Amino acid sequence: MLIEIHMIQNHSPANLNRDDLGAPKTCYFGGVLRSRISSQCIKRSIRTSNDFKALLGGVRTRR
Amino acid sequence: PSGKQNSFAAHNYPDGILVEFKNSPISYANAFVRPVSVVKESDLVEQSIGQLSNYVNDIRLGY
Amino acid sequence: MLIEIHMIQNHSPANLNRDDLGAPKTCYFGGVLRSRISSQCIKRSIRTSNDFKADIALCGVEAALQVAHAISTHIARPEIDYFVAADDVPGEDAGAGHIGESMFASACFYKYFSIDWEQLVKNLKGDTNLAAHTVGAFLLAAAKTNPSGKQNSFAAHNYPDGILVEFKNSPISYANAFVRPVSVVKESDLVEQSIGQLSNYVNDIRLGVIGFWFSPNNRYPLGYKHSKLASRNIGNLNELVGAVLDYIG
Amino acid sequence: PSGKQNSFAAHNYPDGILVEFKNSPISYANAFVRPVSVVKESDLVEQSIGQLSNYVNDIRLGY
Amino acid sequence: VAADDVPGEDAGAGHIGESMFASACFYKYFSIDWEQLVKNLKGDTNLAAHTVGAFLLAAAKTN
Amino acid sequence: NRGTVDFIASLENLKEGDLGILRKLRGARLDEKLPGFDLFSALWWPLRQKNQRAPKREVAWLIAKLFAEFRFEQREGATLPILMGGICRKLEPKKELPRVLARFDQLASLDIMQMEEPLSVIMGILRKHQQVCLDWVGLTDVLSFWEQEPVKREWSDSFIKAYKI
Amino acid sequence: VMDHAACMVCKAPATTVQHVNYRRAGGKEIPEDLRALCRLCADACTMLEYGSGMTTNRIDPCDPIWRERILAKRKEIVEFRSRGQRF
Amino acid sequence: MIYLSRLLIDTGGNPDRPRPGRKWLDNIYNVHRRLSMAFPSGLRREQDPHFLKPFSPNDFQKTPFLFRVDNNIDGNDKRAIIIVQSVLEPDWDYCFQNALDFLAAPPETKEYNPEFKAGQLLRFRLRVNASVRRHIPEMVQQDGQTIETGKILHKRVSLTWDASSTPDQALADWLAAKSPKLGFTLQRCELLQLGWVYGSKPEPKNVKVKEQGQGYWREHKYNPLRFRAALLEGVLEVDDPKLFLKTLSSGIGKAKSFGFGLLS
RNA sequence: GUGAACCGGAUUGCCGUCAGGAAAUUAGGUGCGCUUAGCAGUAUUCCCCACGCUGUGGG
Ligand SMILES: [Mg+2]
Repeated sequence: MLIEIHMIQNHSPANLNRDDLGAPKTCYFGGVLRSRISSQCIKRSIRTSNDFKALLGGVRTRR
Repeated sequence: PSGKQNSFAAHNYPDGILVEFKNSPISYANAFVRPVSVVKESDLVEQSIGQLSNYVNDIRLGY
Repeated sequence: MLIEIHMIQNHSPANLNRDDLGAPKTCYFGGVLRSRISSQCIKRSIRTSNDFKADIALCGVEAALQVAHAISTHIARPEIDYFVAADDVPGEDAGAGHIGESMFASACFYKYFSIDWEQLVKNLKGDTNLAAHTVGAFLLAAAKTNPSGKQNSFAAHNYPDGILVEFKNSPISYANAFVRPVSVVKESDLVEQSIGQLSNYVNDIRLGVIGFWFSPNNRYPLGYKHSKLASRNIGNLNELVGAVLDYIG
Repeated sequence: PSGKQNSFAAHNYPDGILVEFKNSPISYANAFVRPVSVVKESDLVEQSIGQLSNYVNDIRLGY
Repeated sequence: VAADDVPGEDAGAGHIGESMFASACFYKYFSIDWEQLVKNLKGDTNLAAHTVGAFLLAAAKTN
Repeated sequence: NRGTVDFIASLENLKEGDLGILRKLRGARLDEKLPGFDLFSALWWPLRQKNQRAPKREVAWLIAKLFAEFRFEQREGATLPILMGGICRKLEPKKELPRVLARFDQLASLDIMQMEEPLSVIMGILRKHQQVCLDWVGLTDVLSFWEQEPVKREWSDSFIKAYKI
Repeated sequence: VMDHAACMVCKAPATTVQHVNYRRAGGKEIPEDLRALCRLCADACTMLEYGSGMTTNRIDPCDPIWRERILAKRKEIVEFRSRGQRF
Repeated sequence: MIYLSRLLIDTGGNPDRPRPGRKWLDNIYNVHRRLSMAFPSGLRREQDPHFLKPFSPNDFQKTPFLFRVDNNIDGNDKRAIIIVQSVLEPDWDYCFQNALDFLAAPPETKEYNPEFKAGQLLRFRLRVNASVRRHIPEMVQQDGQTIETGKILHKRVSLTWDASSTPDQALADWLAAKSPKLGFTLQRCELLQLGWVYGSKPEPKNVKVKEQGQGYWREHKYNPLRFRAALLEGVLEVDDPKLFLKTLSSGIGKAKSFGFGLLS
């Protein structure tokens, strides 16, 4: 059994994600330019969120 | 996301949650294949929710 | 008698078919480069999962399917990505990961299916009404589960919008509708423009059967005239399944 | 002004005149920022001259 | 309009056009820094007083 | 075309008050002020009954607003990607050329209604470089068909051709 | 004269006819889609249509959601119309 | 049951802006129409409060009633007065609910009941038509050579009075002789206004036919109507307070719909 | 049905982390809308029932 969670978020002028050159991420959805936020950034911010601290129990280290 | 929030403190909150329980997930990306162009009445959030609810209608009756 | 499931399928931005170097696969048609998923990929995606299994005479007498390469209705648009895997343990410097590059494409596809008379009757399995039951499963099982791919990082399972099913017996793909890749004009959708191109091709070729048309809550009509180019502008889940069931027998 | 005076004949001569000589220009139009309302006892020329005298005394004393 | 007086032709006028104007009640704000001014003039107190007083007079009496 | 030329010529006939009220309507649709709609109707109605081809209504309204704001003169051969590009050669390629160049490329991915402000900044730097002539008929009939990509690519290649020369 | 030579929203002697449901702009028009309607409020209909989107959906001054805007536009029509400057 | 009231309309002051009330007063058919869709019904009152519906006069209550358009000065302002009264209660919140430009000040409802007994000096004006059926409708004088062709037509032509007098002692004689029928009298009468009043009424017809039903396809037609006016006053002495109330409920003359009504 | 069948390129990823576009500005001077006017008038008032044929019910 699987759960879907959908959001529609309007944001203030911001740069939450950038590529190597520093531009906000863009995708060509439906033939037009759509602003994109990377999935990994959302996953990381939810990982480091202030309520996951009782459950934050994974480390990704080379040291 | 902890991007340039020190320079753009955009901590706005999700103006929509859609949780639906099923064994075949769906993104409402096709709710906005038509780009949302705002009108003089309402706002971008309401027009986006309106197109999303139109899509929810014909995927809750047509699909 | 032959079943042609001409199907449109838009896709939210995600890579589905990957070559050696990881790009979305591409085809050449109409003097332009268009995005492509391989017919083997979508055909295996029709197998290998139990939701469709609710079929071994159809993808094995060999097998009974003609699945075409997903020709995009427009030009290919491959994009690129840039990921950084964090260190999460404080070292003398920051950043640790592979710092690689991924790549993706959003496209609206088309395909064509073929199930003949004896190619479904001699399929048989064990019944003679199975030659209608399996097809009835297929006409919406082909639009049931988008393949697979990098879904854990690029979540895309956009259901299709406009579905054709024809009972014309002469096997012709309508890919010549997309000889000119679909451009975008502001008053219509990309899927709506593609469906208008398909409709414009439909009004041709008949000059030199029926049109069983699927539009969920008929948001997409096959022609903006009372002289409808399909004359069956309806469709709701298994209503079309049962209508093909008693069209065949 | 001799506009449409063949049909109306409004040759109405003057009620009061304020001719001054000073070193900086002023306009008492701001006296009639309050419109002149007719009282049952006096005519509007006398009333307007009273309002003008009020504001003239204002500017003469307060500047 | 601009009307002609010599009757060299039929009863024409000359140049016609338009003018645009308005009338309003205005709000004006000024701010004179003191120690910044006395640093800019380098210790001339009486000329700074001349500046502030003449500014207070010239903002009011001049249009 | 023999229909847009009359529209541009009638726009050049407009006197100071009419284009003043057109100037005051920047970024505003032709509904919230009655005199603006009246002026647009007077400019836009009588050219459909004399010639069979007319521009789009939104293009006409936007072009009238921009014409009132900037007040150029009509001259053949002075389209946007020639004068643009000609001014790009008068630039330092290190820093300012990408700035002005991105300001120009912003136009190529926008719909007709939202281009009022990017066209405003493009014509503002045109006014800063003292440009008097602009082909309003040429701009209008490349803008009324702005949704087909061949004319956009032709406009861009005109910018390329004017830049390499 | 189906509506007795009268307006419909702001009832008064009628002059012209407006068009609703632009499925077809009309070479052949069925008589259950038009709207015989007076000069000032048809001018307000053209107010609302010419501003914002042009599209194919129309005004239909029957369901009372497009009412306040029509009356306000008619008010500024009454206040600001220059008949000597045409229209 | 007198329901005397007033409807002070907004005459303009700029014949460059559109003037709705001034144009509305020029056609008495539409004046009657405007005054008659007031107090509409309670049949569909609970459905909509916004006056946005396809018009049909059948839903409106068909009670005959009266009005009169006049002009007066209150103390300092000219404003044309409309005086109405009817047997049904006033509900002008729907007739002008989207045509507020027709009005100048919100209308006021009064209550009044008459008592005159006999022979007082406290009466008021009157409006009537000068309409008589013709003694000699002479044989339809046609045109082409200024000739006469037709037979007869009983028409309500205007009153052809004498040629050696003026109508302030001719029409005065007329209603002075008419008064003992209706239960009053005239000791003095001087006319104030006289002339013609015009209008236009549309006629639905049917010529064309429809191929799948009856003849819905059909055309338009207009027709004019004219009346002769008389607005006048008098100091009158009612004969009896038992039959003059019927005259105060019907009016001297019965134009009713077209302006000329009862004594006010 | 065929140098063709039947057939995944799969899973792991924050680009992050520092940034006043600031210093200076009279929107300038020229101009008549204007020549002409009774809101009056009996001798058919468009009608429909309807009178000894001009009173009587209204569109
Ligand atoms: Mg109206």
